[PDB]
Amino acid sequence: METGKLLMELSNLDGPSGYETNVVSYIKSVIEPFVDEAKTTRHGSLIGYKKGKGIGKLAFFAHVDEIGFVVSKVEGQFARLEPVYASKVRIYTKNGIERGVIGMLAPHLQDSESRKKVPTYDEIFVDLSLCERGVRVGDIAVIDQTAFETNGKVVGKALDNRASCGVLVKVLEFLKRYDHPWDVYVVFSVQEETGCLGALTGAYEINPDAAIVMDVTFASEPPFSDHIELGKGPVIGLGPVVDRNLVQKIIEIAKKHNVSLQEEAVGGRTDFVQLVRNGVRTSLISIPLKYMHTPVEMVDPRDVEELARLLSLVAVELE
Repeated sequence: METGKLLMELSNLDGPSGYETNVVSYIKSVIEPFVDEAKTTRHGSLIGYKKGKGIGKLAFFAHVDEIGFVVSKVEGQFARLEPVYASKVRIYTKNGIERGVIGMLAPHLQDSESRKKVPTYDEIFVDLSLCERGVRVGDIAVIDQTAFETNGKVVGKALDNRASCGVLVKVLEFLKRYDHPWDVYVVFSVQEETGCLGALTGAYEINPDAAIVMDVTFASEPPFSDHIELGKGPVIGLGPVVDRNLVQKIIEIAKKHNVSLQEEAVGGRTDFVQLVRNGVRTSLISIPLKYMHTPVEMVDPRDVEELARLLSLVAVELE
């Protein structure tokens, strides 16, 4: 489908850490027509496999979860939430989804006694007198946000991981046009995996020859000057963990195919621990995102598509 629509659908799905099944079920269905096979790990990660001519194995990785909260305590009319920023939340209960606003009290004229029962400033809570029916200890909540498009951008929750999922879905779609030499493994990792290599090996016992890890970025950390912009392209990480020679080969492919790129000295929000230990040459590439960690993260769908175009070209021309 259109990249903007794919991103809105990925953003709207709920897959808080530990409960990413529905998001994986959606990705499994959209990538099906573009892979030779797709396997799930025991933790719930999904690996799409697209056979090439067998010259080597290239692995692309992306996280899939989003923030969530669990009801840890129900005292009086206030339910306390603990993480597994946020204002509107939707909570999965035995009766369906209940919607509420973190820290909002139901209309009440407080007095010195009622004031004592109101949760302390730091606690995350919802006022149960505002719900339709119960909420119980153990119920899970996620941010209640409907994605939207504004001026060519997509705004919605969880794009810090879902935009990368969108890039990998588009790479598989684009690879259908080529007789690419590399065998490609696309990995959508859930929270409970040990690392990027552990997710991949939960499905295929292989050692990739090259790996590209997806991430998102925007602000630079001191001492660098902020310069990333939405729409100016995917951001090449140039930190000490990346294989700079593999990175230069990717840059040369982008140059030949007119893929506009941006760069950052380090990058990365580690996922590279296993890869480095196993000698996998790795590259970090990020999608520019604004309003990081809020319900209204914003990405440019063109950066997403251009990254997927570049990654499909890497599978065709690398080495």
